[PDB]
Formats: sequence, C-alpha cells, structure tokens
Amino acid sequence: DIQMTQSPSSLSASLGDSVTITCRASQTMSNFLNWYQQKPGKAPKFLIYAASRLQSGVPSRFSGSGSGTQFTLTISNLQPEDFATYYCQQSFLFPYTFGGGTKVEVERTVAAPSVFIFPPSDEQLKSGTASVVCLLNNFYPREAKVQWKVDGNSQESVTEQDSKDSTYSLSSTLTLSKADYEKHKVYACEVTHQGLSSPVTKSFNRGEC
Amino acid sequence: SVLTQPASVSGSLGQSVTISCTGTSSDVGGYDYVSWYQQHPGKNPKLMIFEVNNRPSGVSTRFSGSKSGNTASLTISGLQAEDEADYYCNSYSTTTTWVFGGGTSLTVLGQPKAAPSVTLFPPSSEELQANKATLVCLISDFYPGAVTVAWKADSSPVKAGVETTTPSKQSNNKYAASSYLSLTPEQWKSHRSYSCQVTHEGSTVEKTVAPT
Amino acid sequence: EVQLVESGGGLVKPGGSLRLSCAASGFTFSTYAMDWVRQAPGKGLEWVSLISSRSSNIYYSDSVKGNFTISRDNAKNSLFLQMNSLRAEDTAVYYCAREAGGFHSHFDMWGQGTLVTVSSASTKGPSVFPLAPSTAALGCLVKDYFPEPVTVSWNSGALTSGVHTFPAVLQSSGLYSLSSVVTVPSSSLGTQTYICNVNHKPSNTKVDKKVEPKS
Amino acid sequence: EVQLVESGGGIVQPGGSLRVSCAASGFSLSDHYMDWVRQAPGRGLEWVGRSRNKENSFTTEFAASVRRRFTISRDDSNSLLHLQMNNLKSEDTAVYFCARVGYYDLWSGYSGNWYIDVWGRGTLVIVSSASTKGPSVFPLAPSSKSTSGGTAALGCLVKDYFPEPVTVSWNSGVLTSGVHTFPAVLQSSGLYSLSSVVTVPSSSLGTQTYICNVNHKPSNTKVDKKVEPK
Amino acid sequence: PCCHVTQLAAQHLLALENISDIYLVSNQTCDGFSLASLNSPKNGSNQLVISRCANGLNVVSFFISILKRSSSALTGHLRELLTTLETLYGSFSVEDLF
Amino acid sequence: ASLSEVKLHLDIEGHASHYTIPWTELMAKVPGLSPEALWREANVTEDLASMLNRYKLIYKTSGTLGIALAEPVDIPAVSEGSMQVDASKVHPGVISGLNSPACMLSAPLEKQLFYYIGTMLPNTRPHSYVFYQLRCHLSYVALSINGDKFQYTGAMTSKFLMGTYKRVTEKGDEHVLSLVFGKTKDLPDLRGPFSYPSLTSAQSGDYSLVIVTTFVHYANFHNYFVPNLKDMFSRAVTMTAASYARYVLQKLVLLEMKGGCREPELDTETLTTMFEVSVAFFKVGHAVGETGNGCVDLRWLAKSFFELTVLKDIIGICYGATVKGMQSYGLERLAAMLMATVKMEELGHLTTEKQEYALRLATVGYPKAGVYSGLIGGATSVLLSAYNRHPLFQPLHTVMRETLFIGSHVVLRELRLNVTTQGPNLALYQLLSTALCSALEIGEVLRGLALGTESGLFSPCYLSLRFDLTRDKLLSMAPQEATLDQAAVSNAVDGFLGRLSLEREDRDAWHLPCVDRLDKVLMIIPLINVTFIISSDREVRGSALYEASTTYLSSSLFLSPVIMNKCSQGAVAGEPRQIPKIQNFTRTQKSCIFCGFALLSYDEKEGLETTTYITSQEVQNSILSSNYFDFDNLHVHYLLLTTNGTVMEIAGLY
Amino acid sequence: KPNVEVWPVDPPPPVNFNKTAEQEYGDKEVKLP
Ligand SMILES: *[C@@H]1O[C@H](CO)[C@@H](O)[C@H](O)[C@H]1NC(C)=O
Ligand SMILES: *[C@@H]1O[C@H](CO)[C@@H](O)[C@H](O)[C@H]1NC(C)=O
Ligand SMILES: *[C@@H]1O[C@H](CO)[C@@H](O)[C@H](O)[C@H]1NC(C)=O
Ligand SMILES: *[C@@H]1O[C@H](CO)[C@@H](O)[C@H](O)[C@H]1NC(C)=O
Repeated sequence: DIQMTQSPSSLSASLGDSVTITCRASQTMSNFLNWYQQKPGKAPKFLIYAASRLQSGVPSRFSGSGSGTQFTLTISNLQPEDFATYYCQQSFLFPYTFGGGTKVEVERTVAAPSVFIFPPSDEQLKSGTASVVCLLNNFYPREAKVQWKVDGNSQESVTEQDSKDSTYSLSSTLTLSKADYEKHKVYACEVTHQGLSSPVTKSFNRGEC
Repeated sequence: SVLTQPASVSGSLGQSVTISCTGTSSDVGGYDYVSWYQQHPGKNPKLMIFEVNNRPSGVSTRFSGSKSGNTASLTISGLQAEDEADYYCNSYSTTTTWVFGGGTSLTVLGQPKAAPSVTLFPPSSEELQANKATLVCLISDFYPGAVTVAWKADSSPVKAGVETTTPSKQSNNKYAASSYLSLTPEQWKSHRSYSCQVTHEGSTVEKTVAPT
Repeated sequence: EVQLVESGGGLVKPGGSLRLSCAASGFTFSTYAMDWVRQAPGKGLEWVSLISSRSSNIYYSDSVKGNFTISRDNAKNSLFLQMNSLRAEDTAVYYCAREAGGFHSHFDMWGQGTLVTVSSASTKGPSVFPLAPSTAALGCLVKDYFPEPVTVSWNSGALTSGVHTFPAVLQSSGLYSLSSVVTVPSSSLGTQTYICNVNHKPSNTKVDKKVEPKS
Repeated sequence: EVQLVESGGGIVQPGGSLRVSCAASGFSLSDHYMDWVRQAPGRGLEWVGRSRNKENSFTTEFAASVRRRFTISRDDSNSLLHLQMNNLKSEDTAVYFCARVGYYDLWSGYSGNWYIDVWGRGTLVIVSSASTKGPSVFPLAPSSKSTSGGTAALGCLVKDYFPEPVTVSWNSGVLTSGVHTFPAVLQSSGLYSLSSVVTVPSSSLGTQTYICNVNHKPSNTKVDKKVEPK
Repeated sequence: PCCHVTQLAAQHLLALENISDIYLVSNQTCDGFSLASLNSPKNGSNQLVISRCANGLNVVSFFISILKRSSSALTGHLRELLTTLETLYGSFSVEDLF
Repeated sequence: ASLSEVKLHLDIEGHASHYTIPWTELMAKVPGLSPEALWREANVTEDLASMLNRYKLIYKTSGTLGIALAEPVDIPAVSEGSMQVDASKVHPGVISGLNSPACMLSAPLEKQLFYYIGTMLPNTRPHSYVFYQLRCHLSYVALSINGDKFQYTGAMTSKFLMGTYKRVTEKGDEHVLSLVFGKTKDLPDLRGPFSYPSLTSAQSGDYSLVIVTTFVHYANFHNYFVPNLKDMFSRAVTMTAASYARYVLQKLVLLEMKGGCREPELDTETLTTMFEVSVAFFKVGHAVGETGNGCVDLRWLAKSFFELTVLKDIIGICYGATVKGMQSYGLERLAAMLMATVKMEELGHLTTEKQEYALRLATVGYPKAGVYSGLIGGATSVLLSAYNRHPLFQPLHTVMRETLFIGSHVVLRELRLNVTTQGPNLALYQLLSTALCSALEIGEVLRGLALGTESGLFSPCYLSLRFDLTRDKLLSMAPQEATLDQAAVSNAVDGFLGRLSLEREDRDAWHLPCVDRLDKVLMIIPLINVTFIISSDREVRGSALYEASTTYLSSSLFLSPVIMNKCSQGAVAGEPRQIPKIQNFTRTQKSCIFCGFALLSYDEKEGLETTTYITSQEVQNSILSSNYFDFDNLHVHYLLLTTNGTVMEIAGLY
Repeated sequence: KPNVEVWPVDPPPPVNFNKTAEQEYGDKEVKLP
C-alpha cells in the first residue's frame, strides 16, 4: 500500500569512498524500514532492521539512520565485496513492498565508445527478415543514448561492469521486414555520450557494397 | 410432526375443489414458503404450486392458493380435467426444517361410462405338476373402481379360494383389478364348468372356462 | 436429460445395513443441495436426511433415528444414504428429492423412488407360467414371489402399446402374485414371437417364457 | 547454519498450474513466519505472500496482484513448504525466493517488528506459450567501414530462440579477449535473441578466420557459422 | 456481481419501518461478495419493486450486534440465528477484495 | 407502521434457511437499545469503495501474540458463619465487630460501584469506524497533563475496560490511540468488516487486549510509546486485585520520586502506568462482577478498596485525575460504623492482623480527610505499640512496615489540612517516626531502593523530623563498598530526597510543624509541654539555649526549648549555657523516672547518630542494661532531654 | 512516671445510616471528558 522511492537510480564509487543511499517513504512509517543487499546472481542478504540496527555478522562499515518519511543507508571505507544492489523494504502495513533499488558500481574516468554498424547478411534477407545492429564497446559510464534515425521498433541490451576495466558495452538491434528494407534508405546511428563532444553518426542506405 | 390435511375431498367438473392445509404458526403462518406436490398413484411426485399462487413452468391457470392466516388452501379453479391424484402440503418449519402434510385424494365426478373389460385364462398349459395349476381372471378399464368379483363355477359357489386385488387406477384414468382363483385340487381334477363373474354397479359380465 | 434416479437396495433383515445411492445427472450437482423423502406404502410422506452443498450442514428429522448416516461427494455424481441397523420394521418408498436452491424452500425435482421392505421372512423365487392367447389377448403370470418390486419387461422392447401390468395380489400365504397382459394383432400370431422378460431384483432370478397360440 | 534449498520451478503455459517447494533445516519451521518474494528478470523485488506462525495458527495473506490465485500449504512434521500457483499469467515470470521471517522486539507484539534474515536459493517460474525451437544463427558481417582505430569486432546474431539459456564461443574457445556476450532480450514475438561480439584487429581481416560456436543443449542444436565481410 | 452497492441518490429514502424480508447471500454465490437486498412486505401490484441492495458486511454485523445486546431474551430460534450469522460473517473475504 | 418485525432470509448454499426477529416483542423485554439508532449507524447502503477506504484506514496488527495465562482465585470462599450484608440496606446492627465474619452481597454492590451511566464508546474519528455506540454503567478515570494537550480516559464496565490516549500536537492533529482489555467473550460489538483477531495484540485462554487506532496515529505514537505488552498482559491476568493495585501503586510513587508528577516526560513507562491505573480499578470491579449473586468477603474488600482509595488520592496530587464510580457508599458506611466498635487509643493492643485490617477500614471508612480527625489516635497507637515491641535502632519488618504504611495514609491526609485539631497526636506520631529513623533504617532502605520491593515504599523517615539528611551525609551510609551496582547508589540517595515531597504543595499550606534560622535546623523533638529545636546557629527564639561540644571544624550544634509551645519575645543575650555532665545514675532502675524524656546520642564527626524516645519501662530496660552507652569513645556523647526543658549529658552509670 | 500513652481523641461522629443513595452520588448520568 505504501510505495518506496529510492535515490539515486545508479551510483558510482571507487574503493574507500563514502556513499549514501536515500529511501523515500510514501507516508509516515516510523522506523519500520529494513535494508537488504543482493549481489548479481545470488539471493538477497539481510543487512539492517528497524532502520538503524544491524544483523549480527554485518561489519561496522554499514550504518543507516532516519525515521518517519526519510531513510538513508551510509557506507564508509567501501570494500570490493560491497559492489552490489541494495533495496529498502517497509514492514509497517500490508501489503508490504520493497524499493526500486540502488545499484552501486566501480567508478573510473570517461571512456569514448567504439561505434560501428553491421548490415544484415544476405543470409537473413532470403528468410524474410532484416537485422541492423549498432554496437558500442568499452565505454563509461553506463548512461548512453543510442537512437536509430527514426526521422521506435528497436531494442537493446547492456553488459554488466567488466571487472577488468570497469566498462560496458551496448548492442542496439533494429528489426524490419524485408519488404521495408528495400527502399527505406535512412539507417543511421545517433550515438550521444558525455565522452563525445560531437555525436558520431553511422548513416547507411540499401545500396550494394 | 405433520400438517393436518382433510382426509378425502370430492368435486365435479367445474370450480369444485380448493383443498386446504394448516399447520403451526411457525410453519405456515410465519413464512410465505408453503408448497404443494401432486403424486399420481405409484409414480414420482412433481411440484404443482411453489410458494403460494406462484406456479412453475408448465402449469395451467387453474392451480392457485390462498394467503390466509395460518391455513394454506390450494386452489384448483373452475375447470376440472380428470386429475385423481393425491395432493400433499409442506412448508419450511423452523422446528422440523421440512414438514409434509397428511395427504388427501381429490376424486372427479364425471364421464361415468366404465364398462369393465374382463379376460379369463385357462390354467397354465406349460405347468402340469400336482397342486400347481391356478386360474387367472383379469379386469381392467372401469370406474369408480368399486367392483365385486365372485366365482360361481357351478350351481352354487363353493368359494374355496378367492383372492382379489384392490382397484388401482393408472394411465387412461380408469381403474384395474385382478382376482386369482388359487385352487387346482379339490375341484379341477374332473368337472364341467367354471366361471369368473364380475359385478360393476349391476351387470352380468362374466367369463366361462373349463376346456378339455 | 435431468434424470435423478436412485440405484437403491432390496429387502433387508430387521437387523441389517443398506446404502441407498441416489445417482443424479444432467444438472450441476455442486450448486444445489440434496434431500431424502420416504413414503410409507399406505399414505405417509415423511422427510429424511438433508445433506447440503459441498457437505457443509447436515440435518435430520426427529422420527428418523439420527443414526441414519448420509454422505455424498460431487466428483462422482451420486448421493449415498447409508442406513444402519434399521431393525424397526417401518419401511417406506425412499424418494430422492432436490432442493430448489437460491432462497426458495421447495422441491423442484424428484426421484423415481426405492422400495426397501423389512420383514422376518426370507425371499421366495418367482415361478413364471405362460398363459394362453385363446380375438387379440395374451398373458404372462408371475406366482409365488416375495417381496416386490417385480417389474415385467415385455419382450425387452415391445413398446408399451397394450402392454398392461396388473398390480400384485395380497395372498393369505404372504407371497405376492402379479400378471401381465399384452394385446398383439390377432391377424397373425405365428408371423412373429413374443416373450415376457421379467426379472426379480430382490431375488436375482430371471426366467423367460414364450407365448404359443391355441391348437 | 540455516539452509532453505528450494525447487519445483519449470516452464508453464499461461493459465496453467505450478507447485514450488521450499525445504528448511536448521530451525523450527513452525515458530517462524515464512514469506515469499519474487523478482522479475531485470526488475526489483516484490512481496508475494506469507504463512504465519504457530502462535498465529498458520494463516495466509498475499499481495493485491496475486491474492485470489495462489495458495500456501505448510507441512510441519516433515519440514516442507509449498506455494501452489493457479491461473498463471505472463507477469508471474520471476525468480521466486523462499524467505524466513523473524521478529526482534517480540515483547511488544506483532506490528511491524519483523524482518527477513535467511533467503532461499530462489526458484525460476517462466510463463510463456512458446515451445522448444532451434536458434537461427545469423552472422554479423565485419563490414569494411569498421575501422574503429584498428579494430573490427565481428560478431554473430542468435535470432529467435525460445529455449531459455544459450552459451557461445569463438574458435572453440580460443578467442576470449574482447568477447562481449550480451544478455538475451525477449522480443515481441515471444522468442529471445541475443548477440555476441569479439573485438579483433582490422589489419587481420583476411589472414585470420573467425568462426562462432553457437552451442545449445536445450534444443540439442550446435552450429558453426563462418563470418565474412560484405 | 449478484447486485451492486450504489451511491446514495439524494432523493432515495430508507426507514426501518417499511422494510421486511431482508436477503443475505453466501460468498460462493456472488464471487465472495457480501450483498444484502432490502425489500418490503408484498403489497401486491402497485408498480413497486423496492429491492434495495446494500453492503452485507455492515448488515450482518448490525444483526449480530443487535442479537448480542439482547441475549437475555434470545430464544432457540434466535440462538441458532446468532450462531449462523457469526459463522457467515467470519467466512467472508474481508481482505481479499482487490 | 412502527418497528414491528423483519424476516432474515439466509442463503445457506442449497438450503436457504429462514429466520424472523420481531422488534416490538424484544425491544420491551430487554430495553436500552433502539434499532433505528444502529441502523443509521452502520451505513447499510455504504458502497464497496467507502467500506474498503475505511478498512485500510484503521491500523491492523500483523498478528496476535498468544500466551496462555492462568487467573488466580482472588475472592475467597465465604467464611461459614459470616453475615450477608445488603449494600443498599445497612444499619448499625448488621455487624457485631471486627472479630465477626462478614461478606457483602455482590448484586447491590455492583449497582453502587457502577451507579453512574454514560456513553462509553464515542463517535470520534478512530472509534466511530470500528465499534458501535455503547452506553452502559461505567466508571472512568480521566486526566490531562500538558495543558489539555495530552488526555487519557479509561472507561470500564463490569466486564471490559477501554483506555484512550489522546495527544494533540502543535498544529492541531489529535492523535488518538485506544486499548481495550477484558474477556474475549465480552468485548464490544464490532461494526463493518472489522474482526477481532486482526485487531487483538495479546490473547489468552479467555482474555484479550485489543489496540484500535489508525496507521498514522500508531506510527507517530510508535516513536515514544513502545510498551511491553507481553508483561503488561501477563500481570493484568495472572495477578490478583490487591497485588496488582499495590504493584501500580509502587510504580506511581517511583514516578513521583524523580520528576514525573511535576514534569511528566511522555515516556513509554509513563503512558504504560496510566493504563495500568485503570486496570487496577478494573480488576477490583471485575472480580466482584464475576460472582453469580454471591457475596464478596469483607476482609477482601478492605484489602482491595484500600488500594483504590490511596490510588485515587495519589493521582489527585500527581495529575489531578478524576475517578467517578467504584465507590460504594454501603462499604464506606459499613467501614465507618466499624470505628465505634473499637477504641482508637487502645487500637495498638489488638493482633497484628486485626491492626492491619482495622487500618484498611480507617481509610475506606473516612476517605475524605477531615470527617474524623480522631483516626490519628489509632494510627498513633499502632506506631506507639510497635515501638515498645521493636528492637531499638533495627530496621522494620515487611509485616511491620506494611502495618505502619497501611495506617500512615490517615496521617498524611490530615497533614494536608491547613488547620488540624489532632495536634498533639500528630506531634507524637512524628516524634516516634523520628526516633525510628536510625542509621540502619536509611541503610536498608537505600539498599532496598534498588532491589527490595517493600523497602522503598514506606519508611518512618518520611514522617520523621530530621533535617540533617543531606546528599553528603546520606552517602555516608551506603549498603556496601558502593561498587556493587554503583549507579544505583547515587540514584537512590538522589531519590530519597525525591521522596521528601511530604508537604510539597500546590496550595501553599505546610504551616504544620517560631525560629529565624530555617535552613539550618538539624532536628525537632516535641515532648510534653516543651518542644526542642536542635539547630546549628544561635538565632532561635526559645526559652533557653544550650551548646554542645560540636566537632573540631566549625559546625556548631545548638538546641533550645520553647516552654508550652510559647516562644519568647526576643533572642538570648548572654553566652548560651553549657550542657552539664552527670555521673550519678543507677544503671539498674526500678521505676521509669525517665519516661517522657528523649535520649539522643550524637557523634563529633558525622553529626547526629540516634534518637530514642523513652516510652515505657521495657524501653528503658533495653537502654541501660544494654551496651548502648559507650563512654570509651570520648567523641560519642549522649544528650538527654527532659520535660522541664532541662538538657543533660549522661557520662557514667553505676 | 506513667508509660507513654496516646492522647485521648473524640468519639467518631455518627454517620448517616439513613441516606438517600441519590445524594451520595448525584445524577445517574455522566459524560466522559
Ligand atoms: C413508509 O410508509 C408510509 C405509509 O404507511 C409512507 O407514508 C412513507 O412515506 C413510507 N416511507 C418510505 C421510505 O417508504
Ligand atoms: C467462501 O466460503 C468458504 C466456506 O464456505 C471459505 O472457505 C472461503 O474462505 C470463502 N471465500 C472464498 C473466496 O471462497
Ligand atoms: C457512509 O457513507 C458516506 C457516503 O459518502 C460516507 O461519507 C460515510 O463516511 C460513511 N460512513 C462511515 C462511518 O464511514
Ligand atoms: C504540662 O502542662 C500542665 C499545664 O497546662 C501542667 O500542669 C503539667 O504538670 C505539665 N507537665 C510537665 C511535665 O511540664
């Protein structure tokens, strides 16, 4: 019945940083707010109950406070084992709910993406479909806006933090039927990133070679 | 516990009978949930009037009721087809959860022509053992079903064995009966004649058998 | 089809058990509640157990011993009325009634009925004797049987046209005796044959005789 | 030590019926509340249901979106807990977790003074109307316009596969540097289609030959698609 | 779904004097709803059907709170009534409504 | 067209049972309710959206803490030979005396304990959505502290109790939280879709505790009010009436001890105590109500209603609460009549049990202070008869402390009067309590002010006339090395002065004890026809002035009499007279020529030590024949105060 | 000298054995504050 609003959506911090995770409550729920952490691929881990008390075994780095409407969670001396997603949960009234989740990740300097297109092979045009894939590789941060020159019908997916270099990769895939491909001839990749002062485009048209 | 209904009520072709029924103040005079069920002799009863003047589907406009104080009176109105069945009464009783009436018998008074049909058979030709060959006299299609059967069988009736069914009406709205003269020995080793006599309101209807 | 007919049981010793199973079909069985209504042979119409929908509230009458155990389950559409000891020789024709449901306290549907006689006399097998056709009249006699019901099925499938069955007689010996008559066209009796296929369920004895004309 | 190994997941058509099971060992299952928390792929947690305590005589309560459908059954003498699912919709595709609930300030009553300390390993429930289908592999050609400062980064596009997991490799696992296997994306057609990319130098286009190995056990499908420039 | 609890139209009136034959419904009949219809004594045919649907959970709790407050004069007919209304009130979906 | 009859058609699935209920018939058999008032109270025509909006508004607990508690046998079996007394028909001939068994009937007593009738369950915002409007004979306890910004009203019938916390905060939101206690089979009627199991917090085999409030009111209350409902419900069921009342009486004194009744901090234990005050009044009226027209033993009534009277008299000073009901005039007159069957001056001669039983009736018979001031003579006789039979300077007994505490209330109530007629007996009572406050007494009490249950409740030091009980001197009589729970030592000493609020007023009326040196008095000792004022300075308008050898460091020890309580017109002029030493006294005496005197021993370093009032011969015998006099320690002097105003110093015995 | 005894007090005032039971309480109605 009560809604949880966490902030921020994403968070970046290197080792030794001091982060703070805000959890905004819908209405007045005094100190009935718990915290959990969940690493990608594992079950959630109990961290904090009653918004300030810790479960036995949780190290002293973890500490949160707040009561009523606003609740927080603060980490000091960030350790590599803390890089995961954290959620806040209200246990006051039924039906109970969780929070949107705040993703903590390793931070680094900016990195320009490596953008290039892949025209659909003629093996796919003989089937009845077509797939133009735009690719981004080894860029930071996760916030990047790729957009086919529609002037929707597109999908994409991003890779998790690469533990070697703390970078990402994005592959935006566009699928159009074969009859449409023949003479649409726009086919661009508007790639906008904070590491690119000039958005680089990869325009193309249905022209052999 | 049962509801007190009249024993037997009679009526003629018209608006002749509106049979009554009564019970406790907590049975009928407490809820408008009495009901009526018609049962023909030897067949499944069916709902004839549900509640009170609320008929089901497939019921003529003659069947009705009465909203008295504590007496429910089924009303069969001013036309009478020959429905000589037993009428019953029931309602949701707070004490007994279901209570049925005594049970009556409406008899229609019309179309008096009956003329019973008699059929008399010889003793069974298949059976031949001693002390096993009995006569069978059958009587059907008569009304009002008050007949007197006898076996003269000679100059004077010996009346050694006489067993007769009570007239039980069925389809066609006319009664039927049966009388088996259960005596092979002491007479039918060798004799002349034997007869099954039937009397319906005064009649010489008879059958004669003594062949070979 | 909305047939609601009980399987039923035959006669039983005073100190005996019987499980009347009322099989119902067509309608929705889980929506309505079931009942039992019994009728003494003379004029009585008494009420029996009241199993509700999904077996939630079971009621009984005052005259019924309270030790008449009823039960049912809607998966297999049926209605078992388990009677035990019934040493009272107060028999009746146990009909299977149907409660109207909703708010109406009436019976919208009824059953065929089950005859359960309780006496201290053992059963007696019937002895069927064929009657003679000697314009159109046949016959078939059932003699020395106990107890009812004994329904005459005529030629398995001779459709009920002239097939008339007279009620049983109250013989002084205690056994019953019925006879049946069928009117077949006397224009030609030898063109086709006839039999009275009667069965006695409380005794489990079937005997079949044929009709043969005069000489 | 407290274990909450759970099982019972599987593929169910929309509107079907599925039963999960959660085993407990390390405590008294009767003296602790037991809740269930699901999580859609990529999304956050969502509180599903609850089986109450022994003091509370084992009564259930569910969220507003699953209340009229699910059912919780508790088996105590032998430690077992099931959450029977009826009339599954396409939104129930999530990782259902088995959760143990305990109260801290119990002397104050049962108001909100509870938490979730032990989480099960999590079971998977996928609600879809598709079936097993071999993936149609399409090679993403290393176009001549892919200079990228000296790197080509050829790839293969696995298109229109329903069977949930696939693994891919390049040159039978020889080439692993620069491999970026993207996660699957459920298309509007109800079939996933991921894509794998491995970065390679641009001056090596013509000398080295790169082949992707789309190994797939569910539909027992294995393809070796050769990639060539356009 | 059997009936509907409506917003009180400004010109519709209800008085406990003219009301009789109140109908309570089980859960299995109406998808788990507690629906009560208020009627009057049957005055024949004067155009009128005053079937007044109302919130059953409030009606049931009213007749439970009006029999418990007068338990001294509670006869056998009303002792069974109070017990049946208690079991019917607890066998409902108080929370289960979305 | 009146309320005549309605039919109730129930759709039991498949069966369709029918029921009928007539208004006309039963609205007159059991009157007190109107159906049309409840009909236009339950929102018959409420839509499904408004009912759910009301359901999600009231806070509902996530469970129900089930604990099976057994209840005690509070009311004892009727003593065979007792006289059944009608509460409404009481005449002096019903009872013979204290040594006569008796029991008052339960039916007329209930009509007197709940004579007042009113609407218990209001139609407020949190209450009008859950319960129905109920109006029974009730007895309520209501109070308000922070200028009516925090209210509490605990109303109760003969079977269930409901307290209501109402705090209005600043802008105007009034957060209202209520608790209900009683048998689960007698809880009030629920309105709408609300069920009890989803609202009760603790449920025993027969009793239950419900909490009724909104989510927003519960959240704001959960910050400062986190009560221990486990032990609260356990003590509210397992304990008897008198034991539970004395339990709440002790925790109320602890609140008055440190802050509390002067500045109430809205604590968890503070609000917890307010509810348990209403439970104390409830269990008394509930135990009587649970008797099927029997009779309640009079000894049990005096044992339980004595606690309620003190409990009502302590909240009238602490919070100024109001208690209506639970006061049967038949019991107040039956106990008041029982005062003519005994003699006040000779009350101390009776048995220990009869002493405590007579003092329970002394408070219950005359609750209003001033109707009879002669009750001091009975309480003084109990203390006087206890001094002669008590080993000197030894701490009191749980039984003796209970005996003197159970009669000390008639002394405290008379001390609250501006003017009193029982002057001498009040000075005789304060003199004995002063002689009882020994160094061992404030040692066991200070030890009992951390562990003992009875020790901290009462002590004759509270009624004493000692004024040298500073925080520094009280710390010099700790129970042990002071390291055993060290924090409790300083808190107990700081609390002992907190329990010196005897005649700390809200009316300015403690003019009930002619000196010009107020804050330097060391002791007052009133004998017959002289009262001695021991002080540390010269300015005391007395008929003489004596000065003893003080210490070595300047803190002089004076003492001066006032003959016949008539002070002179001016202070003394010359040097104050020196106290003379006398050695000619026979240690073995034959008569109490020392009776009426006051024998006081004081040290030269820690100030005063003792005070011994010579009452009879048995007291003097245990003074001379004992090792009381220790002359080897030269700095331990023994000053004897006579009735002639003379002051002597015993230096030797033969 | 005689032993210490309590000062004599006045006998108890005769309380009403005959009151109305309506004036010891007042009006039967009450209102919760
Ligand atoms: C109730 O009945 C009386 C007539 O007996 C009528 O005057 C009145 O308006 C009716 N009220 C309602 C609400 O039907
Ligand atoms: C309906 O009533 C049954 C019992 O008759 C009860 O088990 C169930 O909780 C109720 N609610 C639903 C939604 O079936
Ligand atoms: C009764 O219905 C009205 C309709 O608006 C609503 O305002 C009112 O609050 C309801 N009664 C209660 C007690 O909630
Ligand atoms: C006390 O007072 C009276 C005078 O009022 C006197 O006669 C009596 O002897 C005095 N006793 C002493 C010890 O002073």
